[PDB]
Amino acid sequence: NLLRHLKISKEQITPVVLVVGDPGRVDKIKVVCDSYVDLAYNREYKSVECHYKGQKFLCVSHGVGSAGCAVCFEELCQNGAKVIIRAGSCGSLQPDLIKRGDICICNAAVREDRVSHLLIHGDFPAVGDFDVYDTLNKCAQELNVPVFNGISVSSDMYYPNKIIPSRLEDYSKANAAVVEMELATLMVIGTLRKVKTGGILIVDGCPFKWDEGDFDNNLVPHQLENMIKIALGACAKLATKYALE
Amino acid sequence: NLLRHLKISKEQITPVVLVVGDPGRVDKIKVVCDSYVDLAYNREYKSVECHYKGQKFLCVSHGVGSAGCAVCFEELCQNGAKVIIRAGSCGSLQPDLIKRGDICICNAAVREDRVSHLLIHGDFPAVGDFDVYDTLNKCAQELNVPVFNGISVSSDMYYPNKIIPSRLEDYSKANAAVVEMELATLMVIGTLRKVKTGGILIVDGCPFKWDEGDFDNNLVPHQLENMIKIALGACAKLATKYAL
Amino acid sequence: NLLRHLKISKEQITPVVLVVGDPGRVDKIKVVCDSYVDLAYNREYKSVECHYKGQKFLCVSHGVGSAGCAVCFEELCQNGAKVIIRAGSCGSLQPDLIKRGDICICNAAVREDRVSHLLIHGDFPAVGDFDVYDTLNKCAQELNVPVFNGISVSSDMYYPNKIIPSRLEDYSKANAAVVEMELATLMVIGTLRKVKTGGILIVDGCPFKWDEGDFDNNLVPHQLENMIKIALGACAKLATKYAL
Amino acid sequence: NLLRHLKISKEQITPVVLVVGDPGRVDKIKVVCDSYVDLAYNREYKSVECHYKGQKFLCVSHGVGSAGCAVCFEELCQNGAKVIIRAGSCGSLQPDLIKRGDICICNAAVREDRVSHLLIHGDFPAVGDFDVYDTLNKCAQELNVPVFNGISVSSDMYYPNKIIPSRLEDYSKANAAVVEMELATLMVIGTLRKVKTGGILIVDGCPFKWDEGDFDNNLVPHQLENMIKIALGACAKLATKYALEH
Amino acid sequence: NLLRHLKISKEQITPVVLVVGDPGRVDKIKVVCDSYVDLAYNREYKSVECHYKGQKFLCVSHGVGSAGCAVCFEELCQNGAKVIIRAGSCGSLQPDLIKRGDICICNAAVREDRVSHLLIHGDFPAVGDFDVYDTLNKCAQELNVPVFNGISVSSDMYYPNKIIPSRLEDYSKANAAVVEMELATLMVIGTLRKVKTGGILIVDGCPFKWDEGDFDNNLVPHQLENMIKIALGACAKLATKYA
Amino acid sequence: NLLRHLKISKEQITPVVLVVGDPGRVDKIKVVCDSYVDLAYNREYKSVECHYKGQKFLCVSHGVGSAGCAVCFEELCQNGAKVIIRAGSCGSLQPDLIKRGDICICNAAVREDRVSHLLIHGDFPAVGDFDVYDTLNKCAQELNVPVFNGISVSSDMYYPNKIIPSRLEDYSKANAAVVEMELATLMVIGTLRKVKTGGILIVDGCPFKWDEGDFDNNLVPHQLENMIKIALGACAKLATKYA
Ligand code: HPA
Ligand code: HPA
Ligand code: HPA
Ligand code: HPA
Ligand code: HPA
Ligand code: HPA
Ligand SMILES: OC[C@H]1OC[C@H](O)[C@@H]1O
Ligand SMILES: OC[C@H]1OC[C@H](O)[C@@H]1O
Ligand SMILES: OC[C@H]1OC[C@H](O)[C@@H]1O
Ligand SMILES: OC[C@H]1OC[C@H](O)[C@@H]1O
Ligand SMILES: OC[C@H]1OC[C@H](O)[C@@H]1O
Ligand SMILES: OC[C@H]1OC[C@H](O)[C@@H]1O
Ligand code: NA
Ligand code: NA
Ligand code: NA
Ligand code: NA
Ligand code: NA
Repeated sequence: NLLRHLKISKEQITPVVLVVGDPGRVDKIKVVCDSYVDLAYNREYKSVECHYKGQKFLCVSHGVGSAGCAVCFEELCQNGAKVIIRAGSCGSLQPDLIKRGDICICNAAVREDRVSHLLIHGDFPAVGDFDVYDTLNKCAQELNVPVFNGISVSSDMYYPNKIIPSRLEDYSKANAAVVEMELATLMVIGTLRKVKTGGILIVDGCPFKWDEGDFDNNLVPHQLENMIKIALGACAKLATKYALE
Repeated sequence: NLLRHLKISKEQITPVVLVVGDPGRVDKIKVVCDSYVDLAYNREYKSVECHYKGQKFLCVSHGVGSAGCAVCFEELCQNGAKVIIRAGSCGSLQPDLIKRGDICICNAAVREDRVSHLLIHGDFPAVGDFDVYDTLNKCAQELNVPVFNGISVSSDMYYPNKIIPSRLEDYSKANAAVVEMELATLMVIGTLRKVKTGGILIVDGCPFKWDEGDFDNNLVPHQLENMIKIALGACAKLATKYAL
Repeated sequence: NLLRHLKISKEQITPVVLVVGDPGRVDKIKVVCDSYVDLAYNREYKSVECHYKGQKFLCVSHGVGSAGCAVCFEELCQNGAKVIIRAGSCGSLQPDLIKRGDICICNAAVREDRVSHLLIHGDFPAVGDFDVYDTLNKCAQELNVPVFNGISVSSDMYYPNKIIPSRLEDYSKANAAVVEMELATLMVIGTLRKVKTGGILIVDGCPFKWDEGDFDNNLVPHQLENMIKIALGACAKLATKYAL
Repeated sequence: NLLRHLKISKEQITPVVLVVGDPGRVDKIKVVCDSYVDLAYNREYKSVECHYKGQKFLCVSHGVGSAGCAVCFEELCQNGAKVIIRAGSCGSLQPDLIKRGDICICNAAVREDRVSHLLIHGDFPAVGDFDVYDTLNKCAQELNVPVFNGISVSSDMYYPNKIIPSRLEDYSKANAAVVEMELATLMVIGTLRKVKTGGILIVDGCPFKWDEGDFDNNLVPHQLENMIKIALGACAKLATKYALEH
Repeated sequence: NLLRHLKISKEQITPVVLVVGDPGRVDKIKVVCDSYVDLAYNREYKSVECHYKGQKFLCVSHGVGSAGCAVCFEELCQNGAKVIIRAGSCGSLQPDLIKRGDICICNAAVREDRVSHLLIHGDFPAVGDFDVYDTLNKCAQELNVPVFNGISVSSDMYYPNKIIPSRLEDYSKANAAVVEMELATLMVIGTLRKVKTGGILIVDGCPFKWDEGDFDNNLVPHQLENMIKIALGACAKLATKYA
Repeated sequence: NLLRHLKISKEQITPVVLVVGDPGRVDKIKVVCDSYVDLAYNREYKSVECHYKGQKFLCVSHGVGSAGCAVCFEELCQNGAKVIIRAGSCGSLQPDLIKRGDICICNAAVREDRVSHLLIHGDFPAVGDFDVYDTLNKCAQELNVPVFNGISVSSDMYYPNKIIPSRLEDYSKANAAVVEMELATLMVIGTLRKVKTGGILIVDGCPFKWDEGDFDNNLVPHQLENMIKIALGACAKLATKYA
């Protein structure tokens, strides 16, 4: 009957799903929609059916971190999701360019997790569906919201120690735009499961300058509003695209 | 100023913390206590002050999976936690011996995560603290609750695919007792940060037999009760041992 | 001072470059163009300035294999190249769907090389530029040439042995579309060097069926013609997009 | 047939076994016992039956290094040993706290070998039996011998070069107490073969300070005596527990 | 009928083969032989039958880089080659000792490729055949050409970046003599296929000093002539030693 | 003062050293010599000064296994050894060809240890000195003792479990000849410390057929004698060169 961790049935899963880390953000999103229906809330996983621009799609929280989000993503992908967009927060790895409150839309990720490696060899790319990427970009443009594009570092380590150096500076040099914790895992599971994925992120600080105070847990309100509008617009567009085809 | 994810202050961190994966379990635990004070609930991290046998210790949810729980464990360990017990659920890797509803107290874990390896070389052991392990066993004995002891596989993969073999059969052959998702990460962070750690776990099925229906999300009620009484008793003892 | 292997000057590098494995193919491609100027031919590296649709871009061969093509790509990327499209041949990993003579436009690749790992950690993705991918797709559509899209396995091993199993079946299960030898190396070097990359590939057989005679390195004529038309259209278009 | 390297029979293997690296230490241990029976001495592997406090248990040398000790431990574990305590020497990784002559009882180890990795994936822990650990600690207490506790780094490299940096400072930062060469291997083999293991070690120097002469393989004699008494007492105690239960 | 990349038949393969990176070099070697017969040229793989001192052996180019040369080497080893000598160019990893133009004959190599690892575990050595090494050395002394001997680093990376350190300095400290791109791949494939291998290399610069001019794409002409004389003489001796 | 583990002084170390695993073999060897002087016996490390064919060289035991032998080898290489030959026992990886009692002379090895990896990256070859190899082979030929040549797998695992597959069958398919536990470690330390190394090994069984009784660690006496004569002759011949 009910999925094991989402506690919703196969029949409640829609072709398009918006995922977010923070079950709090699901509440912020659902009020922006035309209407919504709360489906379930188990553990970190809160599921709401959204109605927006004539379309029906779930918004589901995935929790912090790749192993816990993989549980969510597998239950979605194995039970009928066709398109999953992650809308999340991130740190800037290009502090001269990308600042707090800026928005980045990402087409690929660094697999600095474990779960993707337990599913497929490390040489395999974490890459999004490029039409989902294009839809996110197009929606930002339609909405007159400037955005960055680039690779996300998805790292399982949020707090580094002083023993093993963090790879973040290496990846900055390699031109990764941003760092968060879940996108690579989504992308790999999606590819493996024939599910189209993408990622849009809001910057909350720069991990190179956390000792300087370059962090705020409270996201820039109008920029957060803009990201949700872009993410919802893209989900509705991909839902109408899916429904036609 | 509050911890970034826990959203409690450093002053609110007690020497002993009981951690669980499911925020819903915090409510089940806190009502077993003599009294409790709700502190915060942010993301999947719910924090309550428990009072039990005259002692005071936090109960905090850490969510599913090693990277998410590491955020919780670092915030506790960097801000004054001295002892942390994980009370969680697990699958049996020894189905002939360890059955649904049984309880395992674990002394060490397999580091099938990523974050511990981002903190220290993979050769380093995920090992719990002796006194914690011993207190858990002694409490089970006093409560007359049979338990197993053994190594946990802490794996970031809950749902395997058909491409890369799961290592679970290998580790069963190596005499690992159970599997869950967080314990190795706790142990390694605790060793690195000089925090004493331990784990007690309730069996909810067997991953080798999920296709036969050997799984139930609803934990055997009396055994969950016993596990909680053991964990709370050990937390209270360790809180007085710490004073001492 | 000439580039060490290409034997052309920095001054001769154009923003857009079309790369191919076979120096013989550079000569097939140039005659399709409006006009051309031969620049150099050293080792496997043949360089020709192409004129097409009022645009100017190099076509340069890179030889067989990741280490040799990296020398080519580094010399291009460090001396003024801004967009590099690889037009190559490949095997199908999905023989029921993708057949000899079909064309695949690839957005990402498996890094089964060494040189990319000597440049950046394994976890980093081999991923192409969206604009380049989109332009290649749009030109195929404008020419009414059907194409597949997907991930290529870029493997340094063409001939497997009987000791260490090939990962090709694993990657087929993982939904990789095709296999060749250079594309992951191109994509990683491009990302590190801020150069936009992409790949278009023609199927010459299926490695799973070589023992059945499912192979022919005489590429299907009208299909090779189609792929060259799309690649040249995309280069010309991207040359003007760069100018803007 | 005799065991290939120990050259004793399966029938001579006792439930409890004390192992040491140095065959010479088997000579210092045995004369401490009530009585002993010299069994065999083949290659670096010297085996004696010890009789101490009413109990009977082998003492066996395992040689220097993880691959050589694995041969010994496999022959013991595959032929009836149920408890193996290693009593060894080690270097300090915490020179401000742990000094030459001090004794450390360890309950897990860093797997800086190869043979354990040829037997099980690297993520698997090298961990001791915590009853064995507790018995060693309790014996140290009864004898009024202060001890340290913590993780040993078990490294196959004794003499580092200037090319690949040693991981020893890393592991010092990670709170590993001491370094030696065999304990991880014993622990992993014991876990795989259902044999309870533990480790007690005497400090002979600090590897960070070898260039300053912080080393002497002449072990502090009164502390070596103490370590032997703790190890023998723990073996005898575990032997009785074994016999009562079995 | 024809090998996929070399486009020669099995019947055209001689027991001894000289391999070189550059197809241009096959043309330069062949004209130096007593006579020759061009066989094939496809992609970067050019195949010519050489006749020298009464013996015959192919000279075949393998291209730049391990994956490209493995295609060539597999085709030779699986179709009847019995002895393969690589003659090539290299950088010095010992610049106080081994200079531009110097000649190094190598008995083993560092496996800094991927293809050898896709064939056999990384712990397996890249090692050449003794007789081949000894024959090379003996021809060198015969012709009174000083040579060095040691290990080559065969690295898939010619141009390092500033993110992941090159291991070349480590391998210099480890006493590797020189660096090039193909020899370890030849050695491993040879061992796996029961084919006897070896390497002779001429130094064209030092990768530690490229940023100060220690490089020249013109190989010292007379030292190069000497290297090739050594290589051809050895191929002839081995074609008889094999015989 | 004394070497930590060998318990001899640097002054006692000769240019050429013969190493064996078993201290009992040192006692066996020394009595074949013209004369000897017992120097030290500490732990597994027994040191004797041998006098054979007018030459002087140590014979020292290194114990079982790579980590223990590395301690012996570093002490030798860091205090004056120039040439080290290992004379050991091994299992056959090619049981149709190489049988109990056969002798193999080896010139490279699989690095299935840890200590070599803690000293240099895994891609680096474990390779013997080719002059030492040649000296061993020539000594065998002139004593009319047939020998095999090839790669040894040096594996830290003697007793495999049923969880992780042994790589031995893979290495047999890769044409490795025999398996033992120390040679790769010797070769790597020697290359790093500029010491010339080599290995001669007598087969005591086949690990693929241990469950059929294909083992006896009583080495074939006449064959052990032959190996010792070969190793001793090579040590002397190499010792005349030091100067
Ligand atoms: O800076 C960060 N690092 C990792 N994850 C994040 N999510 C928001 N900011 C960050
Ligand atoms: O079977 C399991 N596997 C991983 N985590 C778990 N938590 C409860 N059961 C399990
Ligand atoms: O099948 C193939 N495998 C690898 N490279 C290729 N290039 C064309 N076809 C192939
Ligand atoms: O300092 C040491 N290092 C490694 N092993 C040891 N055994 C005793 N001391 C040491
Ligand atoms: O310096 C070099 N590095 C790599 N390959 C080479 N081939 C000639 N010189 C070199
Ligand atoms: O069969 C063997 N395996 C490993 N080491 C050995 N030493 C002698 N025989 C063997
Ligand atoms: O605060 C950490 C969280 O924000 C972004 C990141 O991906 C993680 O879930
Ligand atoms: O259902 C999975 C959860 O239960 C136990 C495991 O550790 C994880 O948090
Ligand atoms: O035949 C192998 C060649 O064709 C395509 C492949 O990428 C390589 O260059
Ligand atoms: O000298 C080093 C030896 O002593 C302790 C170490 O474990 C090794 O056996
Ligand atoms: O310059 C690069 C080429 O020369 C030697 C090297 O092996 C490569 O093939
Ligand atoms: O019996 C094992 C011993 O013999 C040869 C091997 O290398 C080891 O020292
Ligand atoms: Na989580
Ligand atoms: Na050419
Ligand atoms: Na090439
Ligand atoms: Na891109
Ligand atoms: Na030993």
